[PDB]
Amino acid sequence: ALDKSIVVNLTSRLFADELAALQSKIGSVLPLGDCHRLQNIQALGLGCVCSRETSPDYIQIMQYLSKCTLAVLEEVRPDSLRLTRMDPSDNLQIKNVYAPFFQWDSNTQLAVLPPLFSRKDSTIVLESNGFDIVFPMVVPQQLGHAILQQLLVYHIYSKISAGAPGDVNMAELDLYTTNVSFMGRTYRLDVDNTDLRVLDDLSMYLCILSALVPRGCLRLLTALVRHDRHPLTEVFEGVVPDEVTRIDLDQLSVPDDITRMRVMFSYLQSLSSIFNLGPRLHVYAYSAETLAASCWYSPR
Amino acid sequence: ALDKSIVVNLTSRLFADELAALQSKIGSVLPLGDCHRLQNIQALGLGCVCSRETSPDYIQIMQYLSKCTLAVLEEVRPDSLRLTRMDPSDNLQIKNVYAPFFQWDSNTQLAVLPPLFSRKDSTIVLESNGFDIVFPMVVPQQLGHAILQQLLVYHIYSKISALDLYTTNVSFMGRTYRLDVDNTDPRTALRVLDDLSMYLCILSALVPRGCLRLLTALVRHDRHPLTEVFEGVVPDEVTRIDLDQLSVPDDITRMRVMFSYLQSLSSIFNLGPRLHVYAYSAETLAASCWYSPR
Amino acid sequence: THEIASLHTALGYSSVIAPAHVAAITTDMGVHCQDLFMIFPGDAYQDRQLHDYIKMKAGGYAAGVPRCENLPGLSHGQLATCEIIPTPVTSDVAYFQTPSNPRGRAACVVSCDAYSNESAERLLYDHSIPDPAYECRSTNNPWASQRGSLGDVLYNITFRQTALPGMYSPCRQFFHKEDIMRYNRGLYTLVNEYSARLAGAPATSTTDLQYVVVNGTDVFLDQPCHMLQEAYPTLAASHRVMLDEYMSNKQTHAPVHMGQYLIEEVAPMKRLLKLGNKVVY
Amino acid sequence: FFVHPCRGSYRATHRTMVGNIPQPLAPREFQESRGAQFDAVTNMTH
Amino acid sequence: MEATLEQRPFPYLATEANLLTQIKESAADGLFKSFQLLLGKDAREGSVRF
Amino acid sequence: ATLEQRPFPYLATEANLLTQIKESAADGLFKSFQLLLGKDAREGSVRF
Amino acid sequence: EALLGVYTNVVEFVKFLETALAAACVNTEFKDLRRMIDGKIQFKISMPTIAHGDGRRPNKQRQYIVMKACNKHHIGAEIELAAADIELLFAEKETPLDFTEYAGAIKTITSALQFGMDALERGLVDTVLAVKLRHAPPVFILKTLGDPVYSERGLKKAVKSDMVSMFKAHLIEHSFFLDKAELMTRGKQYVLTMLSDMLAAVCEDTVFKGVSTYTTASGQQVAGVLETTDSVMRRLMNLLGQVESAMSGPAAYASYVVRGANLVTAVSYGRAMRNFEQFMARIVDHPNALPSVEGDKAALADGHDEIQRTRIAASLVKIGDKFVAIESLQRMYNETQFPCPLNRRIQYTYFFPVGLHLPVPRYSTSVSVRGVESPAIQSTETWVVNKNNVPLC
Amino acid sequence: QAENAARLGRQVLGLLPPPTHRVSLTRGPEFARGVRDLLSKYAASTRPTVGSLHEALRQAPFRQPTYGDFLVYSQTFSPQEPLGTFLFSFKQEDNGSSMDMLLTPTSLFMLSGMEAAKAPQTHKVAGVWYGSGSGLADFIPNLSELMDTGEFHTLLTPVGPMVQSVHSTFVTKVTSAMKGVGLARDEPRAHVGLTLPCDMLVDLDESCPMREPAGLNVTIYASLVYLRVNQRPSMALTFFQSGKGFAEVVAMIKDHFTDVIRTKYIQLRHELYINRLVFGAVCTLGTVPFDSHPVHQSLNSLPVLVFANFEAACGPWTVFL
Repeated sequence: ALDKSIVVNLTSRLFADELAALQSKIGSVLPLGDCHRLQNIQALGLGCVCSRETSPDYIQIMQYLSKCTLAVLEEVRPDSLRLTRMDPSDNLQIKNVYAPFFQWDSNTQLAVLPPLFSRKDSTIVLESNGFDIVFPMVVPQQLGHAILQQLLVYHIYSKISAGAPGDVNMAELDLYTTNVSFMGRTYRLDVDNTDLRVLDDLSMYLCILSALVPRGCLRLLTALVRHDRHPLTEVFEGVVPDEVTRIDLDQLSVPDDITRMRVMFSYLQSLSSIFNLGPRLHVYAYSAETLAASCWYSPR
Repeated sequence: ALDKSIVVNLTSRLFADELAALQSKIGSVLPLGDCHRLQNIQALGLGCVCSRETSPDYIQIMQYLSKCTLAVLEEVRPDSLRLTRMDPSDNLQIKNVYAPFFQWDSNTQLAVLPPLFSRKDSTIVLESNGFDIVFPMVVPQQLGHAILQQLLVYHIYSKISALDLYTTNVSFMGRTYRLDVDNTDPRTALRVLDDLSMYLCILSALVPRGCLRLLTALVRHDRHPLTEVFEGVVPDEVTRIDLDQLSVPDDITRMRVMFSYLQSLSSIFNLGPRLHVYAYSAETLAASCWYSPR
Repeated sequence: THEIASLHTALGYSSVIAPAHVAAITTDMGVHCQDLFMIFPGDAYQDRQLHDYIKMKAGGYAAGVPRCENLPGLSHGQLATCEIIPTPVTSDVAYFQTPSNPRGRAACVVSCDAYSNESAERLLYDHSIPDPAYECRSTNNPWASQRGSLGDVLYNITFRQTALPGMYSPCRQFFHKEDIMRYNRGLYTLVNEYSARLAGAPATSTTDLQYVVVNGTDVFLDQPCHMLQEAYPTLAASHRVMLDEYMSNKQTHAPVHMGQYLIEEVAPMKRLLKLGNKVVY
Repeated sequence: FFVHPCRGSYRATHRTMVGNIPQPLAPREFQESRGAQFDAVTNMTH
Repeated sequence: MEATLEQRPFPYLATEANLLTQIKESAADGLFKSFQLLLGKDAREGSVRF
Repeated sequence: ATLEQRPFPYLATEANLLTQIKESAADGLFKSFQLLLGKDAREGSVRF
Repeated sequence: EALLGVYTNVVEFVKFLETALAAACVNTEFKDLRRMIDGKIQFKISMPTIAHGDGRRPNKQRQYIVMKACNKHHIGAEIELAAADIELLFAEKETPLDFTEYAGAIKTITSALQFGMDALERGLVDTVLAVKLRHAPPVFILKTLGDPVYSERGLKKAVKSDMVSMFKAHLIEHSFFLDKAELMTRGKQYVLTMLSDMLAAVCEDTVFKGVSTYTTASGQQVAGVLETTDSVMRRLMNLLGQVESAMSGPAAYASYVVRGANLVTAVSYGRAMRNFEQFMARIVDHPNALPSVEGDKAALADGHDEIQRTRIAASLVKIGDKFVAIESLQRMYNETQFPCPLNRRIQYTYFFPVGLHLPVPRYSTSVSVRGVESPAIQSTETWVVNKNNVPLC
Repeated sequence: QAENAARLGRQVLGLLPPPTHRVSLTRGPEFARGVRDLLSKYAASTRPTVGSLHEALRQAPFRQPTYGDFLVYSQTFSPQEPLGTFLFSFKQEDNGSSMDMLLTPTSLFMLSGMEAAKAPQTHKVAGVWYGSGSGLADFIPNLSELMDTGEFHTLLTPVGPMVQSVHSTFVTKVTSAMKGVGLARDEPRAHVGLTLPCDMLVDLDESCPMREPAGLNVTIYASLVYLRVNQRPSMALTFFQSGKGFAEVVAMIKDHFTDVIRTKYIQLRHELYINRLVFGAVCTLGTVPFDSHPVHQSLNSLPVLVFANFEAACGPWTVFL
């Protein structure tokens, strides 16, 4: 009974060159900041948050996508784009036009991720309005939890080689990170090491955890001694390394240790969810020659 | 389609005293026990688990709050309370009269929490019927976490005492606040802390060595705005672990298990139900939002 | 959805099918042998240098239809596989002109008593009893018909169907004991199941090699070699010379010469043999 | 193959040379005709 | 629930065709499932009970 | 002698049958009964 | 530049009852087959015996009872309607371009609905033919089983062995019989004695043998249908003339409705008759009447007497005294790009030696071979002839 | 014969999605008259009849599942199933066009290799549907190695209950149900409920009481536990049933598998492999409504529960420990 359609108007007409690129992706998934049918251009991409003049971000995009409404292109007419609204648990169709091309299968779980690769792969610049629309990086969930991980390791050792040359080998680093194995297939990703500023915020966070966690878990074990101690915590004393358990906690005072334990957990829940929960959707049918996947959206 | 309305029969006429406070909070979210039209008043309050003579435990209260169905008030007649219901996945008007006031806008995020600031402000007692009614609090998730961050820290440093300005103050941009702890049962709030002892020392076992070497290169000279926690001095532990040489395929198998255990910490830092507001009016204090359990 | 119920009102058989006209021969009747390197990948010699040596002296799916990529194109059609059953040099040639089993013993279980597995196993294996074909010898080759023999070692494997396409074996039908004991029953239960059930692991159709059909949808074939339990001889000639005698004169042809022989084919289809421009039917 | 005592069981060795194949299964008129085939290939002189 | 044979005294109809050819053998080697022979003392209409 | 829920044309009686059914059927006054709650209390379907 | 013509197809609608395949079946329309559990047809075969006065022990009276059951079949189909097609089915009283936008959308949903019916009408002719192909054993098995002279004594161990030798001897000689007609000088009489032997082997003993169902012109009796491909139908129609090429048959199915007293026993009990009323008039209206085929025929042909007879275009043929209709079903299979089941593949196994010895008293029979005969030679290969008559080693 | 095609004119046009509510403004306030299903309180009379409330029963909500069409070898999917089993889709590599691998919970009992007494009932039943267990492990040669590093739970995507199985000799066609209540094929107007064996399912809300709130929701969870038995890796799959919310059940599961955790981590005081640290995972298989009684059944015996009004809502695998 309900009507859903999202029709965006423009101020100026499109060029003849920019029309052929959106005709190439006439099926896609765009995030879109508003739920109403009539709307201006400045929301339907990722140019509302991520831009060239601003510093590139990962986390503020991932905060934004789970807060945002998704939509699917239907027909590109100058100058009025016609998106279709995505509902909770609604069945619809996706064509997979994304650079670089990852192969989809049916019975896989699509996870919308932000784009962290090159500009010409991700965005299509609209010269008529001077505004950049950005297509997100639709990648299956097991790749998206693995294409993130090796590039986040490659970002760390790129920070070590720039500080000291002798610790990291480039041949050892490239061959083990830029080649990603999934579903029996291999994908050599574009490195873009020509100058990965997207992943600097995560590489700051996981390291600040990695020092405070072994200092943190020593104090949290010794403070919980009871006769009602949970009996699985006696087992995990064999898991912690022996060098961890030799910390003199007389060195850090109480007005320092309250500041650490609050910094300890506040990074954890802000980092746990941004790996976990975004707009993530299922696929139950797929055909490679038509490049069309029947999907349904699970909002979480 | 479907109906949602709960009219609460009540065995005594209310006084003009307690009818005045209920009329003030006409838009409010409170859970209730059973999913029926007719209902006793002894299911409406949150005070079946949070009473005066029993020491409340705010984790177990919050653990209670994700079980129940939630309801919104419509009218306060002098005999019967009348309430509407929240079901998945339904759009509904919501209005905040919640006394530790924060400001919302369109496209904000919300969550439901137990009263953690002033219980006597947030609970009105019914002298005529003898059963008091406890209102929960709705909080945006940034302060929704940050109160649960401080309450877990507080039970850590109350047990070591066997003072308050560092343990009972929740920090936020512009304001500082006080948590309400005088009589708290710590036993349900420590089983959560018992399971944090499980995850956190396993995270200390699989620490990537290149990421610790990144901090030995960073915090000594490269000073950043968000690394002021370490205050310019390296910890004594981090210098001990990076004696080994770095190798790439060791940390690849490590960072995947670093990744997968951070999936688990959502289960211990969960809020209750969530509320995705898509539109919020400013001068009218109403909103529109869709209820999502779990 | 449309629901249709069907019933058969006559007692006896009320419908009869028959082969009439051969359209074309699909499978090339050539010489290509089966390679056990490709059927049994696991087993290997101890020395890697000697096992890589023998592989130098001998040597997957694609859109649902399996293809072998070692051959770029084929000119004579679907390429037939050949087994090799080791045979003593003294086995008589008179076994080979008449249709029979590739093992030395006849294996027709239809003659045996219904629901008697021990009497039916006794026909296949026990050598206190001379053949149901021959009364003179017990077995033509004791390398194949004997109980633990190499025929029964290689080809009594029930097919296991890896994720790889897997390959068809002509000898597997004649040696597999459990697929022969399916025909131990009475006649009219075997006639009722002759057309209704497609039998155990036949070959594919319109492929490069003969693959075992792992996806039985709309493959129509029927094969009389399981029921009647015989295998039909073809043209054999131990020298080039005696194949010229079969096509110069068919009547006064000599079947056995001093060292060499010839087997005239006895098959349900009779092809036109044309070598040169002399035609012998 | 042969029978080995102890239940007994069947245990094996290997006919190394060709001539260890017994004479009902590889007779002597074959085996010296097979030797004349060796003689004609290598083109040896007697 | 499979369909079963029952010997109740139905009012049987008369067919023009004969059925008798190869019946004695087809009991021994089964042409068809679910049959029951009836010899001389027991080839009759059973007593109806309900 | 078997119980069955086929949609018979049940006949109506003058006399009531409701006196002590809750604790007579539960304590087994009579064998071979079946209780039907809610949406199961219906004359279901015919299938021959 | 301009268009010259826009041409489409009209799908050739062929239903089950127009084809001659329905001579091999009996069609009854049955309203609620969704409600049936099982079918049942119940035979009672009373066997007479010869009384002769040798040293025999004389046989008493024998009796057989045979139970048959239905076989359920399901057919699926598919229709995909467009999104905007269903959307603009409703709004109208717009501009005359929106009338012809509308009227071209009802043409889409009706042509999508003809496709749902055609794909179901082809499914009858498919699934009825798949019923026939499962209960059709070949000639070489059924010819030797169709004669009682081989099994008068019973199938002992020596009779079964004597029939297996005859399945083999009939499979080598008489197979591919229409391909052997070219090389035989006799020819057109060999096929006719082959194909009339296929006719005599089929059990003509049907329950409905007295029912009149199909006739020719002048009231002659159609008996059976032989079905070929197109390439075989060109052969058999040239060898024997299509003498009449039009038969009579019913225009519609036979109805069976569970109305009346069938409905009471169907609801109260779990069972239901077929033709309760005629079944009641045998028991209680007129008991103790022995069955007699002259007066019992109206209860067999339930409905199939007096269905409206219509002219059916066919192609008949004379075989012996029995008229046989000839079909070919490739037009219903090649237009849908599914392979025909009468096109069919047969696998053979080819047994073959290499590398033997020949024993000590060596011999010869050939007059003309000058070479190989020395005893020192040993053959290490055998020569095979291909499909394309190229010899290989 | 057009009477048979007139039935398709009724049943197709009667069974369509409800159209978008679009009324031109020149017609007036007629669009208020087109809103019927939002009306929820119907008038009752002194003696109401169906002729009074046929309009109240006409408005029904729009519920529809999404089916999954799977084409399976007939050796993995046993030819006889109780038609409501739960399914999983193992996926390793796209080798051919459409040949898919499906795992019933009795089929994944055989690939596991867990001992007899820990699931004493289905070990008899899953031993007769299958061989020794190597009839399925020939498809996955990596079952010794998928259990070591712990990649097996990342290769299962839970699908939902069966609806229909068309079985042939070599290939079985399997139609499952996602998103909700699957419509039954052979019995018309019926609804396929989800059947679990009584052995695998571990109920989670059970009290003397010695009081917990009622609700509308109770969610079935799947679990899959990496362990080692006889110094060989093996998995263990158990089910859970509780409407307590995800913050409690992860603590409720750890109390169930306490002894299993204790026996394993004794072994890694001596050798610590980082691949061995991952222990288990938890999926959400979809909600059951409140106060539905799981009806016990018996098949050959095999006691099998059944959940009416089951709707399937699949989630990911989250690694608990």
